[PDB]
Amino acid sequence: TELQERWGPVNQADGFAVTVLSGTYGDISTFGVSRNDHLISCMGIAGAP
Amino acid sequence: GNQRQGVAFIRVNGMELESMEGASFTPSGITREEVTGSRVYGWKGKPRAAKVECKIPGGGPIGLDEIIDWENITVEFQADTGETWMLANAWQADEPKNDGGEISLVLMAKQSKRIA
Amino acid sequence: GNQRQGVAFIRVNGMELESMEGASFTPSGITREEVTGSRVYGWKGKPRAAKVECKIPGGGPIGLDEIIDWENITVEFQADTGETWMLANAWQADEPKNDGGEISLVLMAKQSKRIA
Amino acid sequence: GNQRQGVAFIRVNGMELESMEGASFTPSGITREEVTGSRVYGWKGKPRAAKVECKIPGGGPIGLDEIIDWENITVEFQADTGETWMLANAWQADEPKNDGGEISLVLMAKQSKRIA
Amino acid sequence: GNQRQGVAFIRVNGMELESMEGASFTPSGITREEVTGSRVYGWKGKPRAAKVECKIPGGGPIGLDEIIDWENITVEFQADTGETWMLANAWQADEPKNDGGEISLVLMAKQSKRIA
Amino acid sequence: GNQRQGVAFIRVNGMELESMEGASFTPSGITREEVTGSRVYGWKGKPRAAKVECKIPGGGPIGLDEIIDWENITVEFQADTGETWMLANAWQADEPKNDGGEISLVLMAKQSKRIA
Amino acid sequence: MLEETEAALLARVRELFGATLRQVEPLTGTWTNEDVHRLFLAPPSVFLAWMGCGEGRTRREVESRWAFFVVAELLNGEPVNRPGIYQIVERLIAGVNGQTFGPTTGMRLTQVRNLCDDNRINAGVVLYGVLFSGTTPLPSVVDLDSLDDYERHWQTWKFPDETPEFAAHINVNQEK
Amino acid sequence: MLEETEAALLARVRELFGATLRQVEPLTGTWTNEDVHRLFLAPPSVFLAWMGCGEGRTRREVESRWAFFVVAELLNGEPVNRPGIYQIVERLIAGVNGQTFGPTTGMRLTQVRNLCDDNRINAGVVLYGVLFSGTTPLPSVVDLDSLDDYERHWQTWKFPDETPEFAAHINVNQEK
Repeated sequence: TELQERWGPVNQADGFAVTVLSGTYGDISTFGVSRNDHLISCMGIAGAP
Repeated sequence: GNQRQGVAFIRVNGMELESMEGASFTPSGITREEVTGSRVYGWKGKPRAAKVECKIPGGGPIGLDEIIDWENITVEFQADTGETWMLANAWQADEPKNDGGEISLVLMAKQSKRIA
Repeated sequence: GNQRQGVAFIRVNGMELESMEGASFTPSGITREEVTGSRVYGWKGKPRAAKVECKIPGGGPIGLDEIIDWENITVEFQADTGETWMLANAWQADEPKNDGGEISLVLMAKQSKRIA
Repeated sequence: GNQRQGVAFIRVNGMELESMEGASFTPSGITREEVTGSRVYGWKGKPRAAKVECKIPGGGPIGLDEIIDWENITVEFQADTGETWMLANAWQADEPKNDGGEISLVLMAKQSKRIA
Repeated sequence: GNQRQGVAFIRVNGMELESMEGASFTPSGITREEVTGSRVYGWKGKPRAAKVECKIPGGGPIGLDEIIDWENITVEFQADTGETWMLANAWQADEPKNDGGEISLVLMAKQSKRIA
Repeated sequence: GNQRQGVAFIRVNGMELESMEGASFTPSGITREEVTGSRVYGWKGKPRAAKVECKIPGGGPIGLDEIIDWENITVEFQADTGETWMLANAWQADEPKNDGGEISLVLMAKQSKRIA
Repeated sequence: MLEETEAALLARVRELFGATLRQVEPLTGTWTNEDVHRLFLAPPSVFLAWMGCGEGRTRREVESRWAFFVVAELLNGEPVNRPGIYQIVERLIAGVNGQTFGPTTGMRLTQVRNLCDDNRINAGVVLYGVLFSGTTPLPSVVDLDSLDDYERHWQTWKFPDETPEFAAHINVNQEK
Repeated sequence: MLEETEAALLARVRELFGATLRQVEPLTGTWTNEDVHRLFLAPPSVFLAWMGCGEGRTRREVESRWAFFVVAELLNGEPVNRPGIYQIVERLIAGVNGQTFGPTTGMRLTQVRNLCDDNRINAGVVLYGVLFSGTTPLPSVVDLDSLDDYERHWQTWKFPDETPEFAAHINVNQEK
């Protein structure tokens, strides 16, 4: 909500979110299906030390 | 669709010149010529200067003196279909003459650019 | 039966060019010329380059720049009666000019072969 | 507004000369010409003298002898649109001839100045 | 292919001298004259100095004083086809006559190397 | 730019001699012949005198007696582009032939300086 | 591509003149000697009429000849607004000269006839008529689109009829 | 610029002839076979009629053809003033030749037709008709003028319809 307000055509501020998920492949797939947002990007890792 | 060239507009310094009919544009490039000897071999190059031949009504607002003092101008030949060519640093060639309310302008430039 | 040539099609790189009238084809060969002395002796040879001259509308989809940059193309002169000739590695000769929506192309090649 | 040239008046010593059609005026200046070598470079100048070509009916009050004895006169080419030019110390060039009640005068001068 | 030389570019210390219609080149080597007695008896050797003859339009960036004061330069005769000879430790010869706005000029050196 | 020299003004004591189509200049300096033995062996020096060759239409203010009586004059060869050479203590050389209404004339001096 | 061109000219006329002209309407046929007693003139108004097409430069272009028939009223031998009708004719010429109109381009003025004989003078209408010629192209060949899987190639050598047949039923995409 | 040219020609004719000509009046259309029985001739009088305009040299000028129809009376097969009518014709030609009349310039005489058939001889009128051609320009494009304070600049990037919109409402002249 905050970024879409910023990324709106009036506020003119630009923001992008970067996240990393540690888990198994199924969880990352489910999260990617769930989110569906063009302002957030995630990287999936399995068993990150 | 397959639109074809209709009227051609001749502009100098971003201002239209009244060109009556059949304004001619010759692009700058190389004039390839035959090389014939024992047998035909290929073609020979020769540099060429871009040229715009237009015809302007005499006594117009442009004036004859302003025409004959065009050492450095920027000609533009625009085809109504959309393609236009610009002459960088063109000058008046030939011998201008105001015969019968009519003048012929041969504006020649080093090279022509396919702008727009 | 004894059909004659009607329209002539000028093609470059397997694509038709709009020709108005009098698109002339001259085959590549030898120009036999007189040898006159004390009496008539025979004929003298001189190699030639095959040459197709055709008139195209300006401002068309072909464009003037692509015409003036035809160093190596493969022209084909096809008579609607059935016979056709192909120019091996032709190039644009002469001085192209876009006079009143009109351009004349003299595509000249080392040899012309009667394909098909 | 954008009036064009209509008729042109040719005067000598402040008196009209009856010019039938298409009176020609070439201004005095420089005749720029191409300079092509390894590539196109620019333009070359060459001095030119102003010229007026007018056709007068023969046998008029002007006469033929007075015409052929015009070593020093002051010609004025006036375009009816308003612009006029004056020839400084013009003289009759060419070979005058009274053919079919017609004479052609090429009044040529060192310089033409845009007075008025 | 089909790139028979018609135009050549002369260069002096990376300046690309303005050349005229006729540019001439003679590579350095051995001139092979005749040594003929009772029989043909082969040929005879003789040294030759590399020479480039070119005409320059006057009033260019180069100027004539810089021409007459050229004592140690490295010139490059490049062909439109691609034949690029180079002359090291060159010098201008003869009289740089400034006739009719053209600089008749010759530059010669003791070694000629075909680079690229 | 685009001011390649085509016309030159010759001046004597600030009089601007009436010169015809062909005007020629050779600046003073060293004429660089060759001495070649087994190898090229460089070049050899030789002095040269500044020379201006011009044709004058007769009957002008200058006259011909003043031409033949010129022993010590200051000459200035100005180019339309702007290259202006100067010769101090000059003299007319050769025979000033008055052939066909033209005064062939050559002016020679021992020094040529490029002023402005 | 004529109909698109005439629509373009009509739209241009409507934009240029607006409410000055009462109406604009294409005219079927050139102006004959009974068009005055048959049409809904409602002057002042202009009619665009296609007068045919002469041969063009190529075999794909023609020189279409259009006409603008301008109408007004001449009550009591007096034009309703002579400056108005002259301005209408002049602006129609100026705004429809050179400018392209759809596929057609190079609209060149050719003729302007007064075109007012007794039939129209006694009918109280002036009929100043403009003509135009334009380089209009011909429509291109209709394209095609279809995708069918190539599976069979049937070749038959043209032997004499009652000679035993020779053929190959290739049937590509067959694996064995 | 045709109506102004007509006004200039009429003013010049009135100035040149004055009381010699009973009246001058523009004529709707060229002279037909019935204008004699329908016009208020009141001879001697001169009528100026626009006969159209052919294509000029350029795309902004035309060759407009005007006509001067001169009327008189021929009672008992004798014109009222043969020197008078001949002088009228010659003076009208001389004073309207070459001289500019408003924007039109270079009036050139092209034809002078007798134009006196039975219809007009039986009606007691001579109709010496002069024709003229002149290089008249077309009106220029109408200028414009407006000053509105530039304050907002909305720019929308052309993404596909249902893709979330991207735009910038710039709103210049804002300070913070």
